[PDB]
Amino acid sequence: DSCIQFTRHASDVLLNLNRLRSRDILTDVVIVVSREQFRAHKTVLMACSGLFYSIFTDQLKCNLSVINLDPEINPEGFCILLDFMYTSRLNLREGNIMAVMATAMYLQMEHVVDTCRKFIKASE
Amino acid sequence: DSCIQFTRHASDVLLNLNRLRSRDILTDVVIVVSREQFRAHKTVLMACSGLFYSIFTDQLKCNLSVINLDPEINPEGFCILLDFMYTSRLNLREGNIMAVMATAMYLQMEHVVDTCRKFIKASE
Amino acid sequence: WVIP
Amino acid sequence: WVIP
Ligand SMILES: N#Cc1c(Cl)ncnc1Nc1ccc2c(c1)CC(=O)N2
Ligand SMILES: N#Cc1c(Cl)ncnc1Nc1ccc2c(c1)CC(=O)N2
Ligand SMILES: [Cl-]
Ligand SMILES: [Cl-]
Ligand SMILES: [Cl-]
Ligand SMILES: [Cl-]
Repeated sequence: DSCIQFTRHASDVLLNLNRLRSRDILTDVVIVVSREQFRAHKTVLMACSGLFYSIFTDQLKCNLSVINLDPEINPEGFCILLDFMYTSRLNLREGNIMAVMATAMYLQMEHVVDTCRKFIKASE
Repeated sequence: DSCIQFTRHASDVLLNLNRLRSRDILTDVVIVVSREQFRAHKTVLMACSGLFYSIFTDQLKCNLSVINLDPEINPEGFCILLDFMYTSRLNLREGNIMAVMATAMYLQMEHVVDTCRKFIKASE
Repeated sequence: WVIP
Repeated sequence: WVIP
């Protein structure tokens, strides 16, 4: 086509989706990770995670308002990844890298798994 | 913070939101523009448009599944802008620029209004 | 705005 | 991945 493109559009959309999340506006699911709960938008979760894409395209699970993650999933690891989904920013630290990588593998977030593997290999 | 950032994340999220829209997955509103209907995600509309941000933060309108636009709004103009919202690509042409600009003014999409004004000024 |  |  003969379209023009607004460079910052995708980033501005994501910034606004994060603002809606912070104000709990039109959030439609709560992700339970052991004793912790995280409110989010199903569409954003599906757009970032192979696991959520599978869950919310399921004819029964698409209608659930609560999703319980595997008890082995670390809440801080999940929190860091949920923040990444809404911002493109990953708070990767020596103290959380193992939990972040395990959570990214479970959530099926290949690019996060890739940078975790690379950061781990550099430290060995 | 000490975060790392994935450059393509925002663009990949938007590409997936557009794929969900094309397959009518978790779309939660229909925008009626005279004889035409457009299915979309309320969160994406709010993230792109001052008008939709106002509508869906309203305590009564947030729950509506159908929104009827002003009868002066051109469906093709709306279609071009809805595509822009989900892709960052604006199909701006001599034959549609007036309708696109009027629709962008109504929807409160300042960056689109700005490029339309500039393209119009260049042709006079 | 750019030519993509 | 980059340093933002
Ligand atoms: N929503 C949506 C969606 C669609 Cl529509 N099409 C294709 N992928 C989608 N999302 C999704 C699927 C697999 C993975 C990711 C996202 C990130 C990753 O590492 N794996
Ligand atoms: N959703 C959301 C949203 C939030 Cl949370 N905060 C601030 N603006 C939001 N969206 C929004 C408001 C005004 C305009 C646009 C988008 C594009 C434009 O030209 N004007
Ligand atoms: Cl439920
Ligand atoms: Cl990823
Ligand atoms: Cl309704
Ligand atoms: Cl805009």
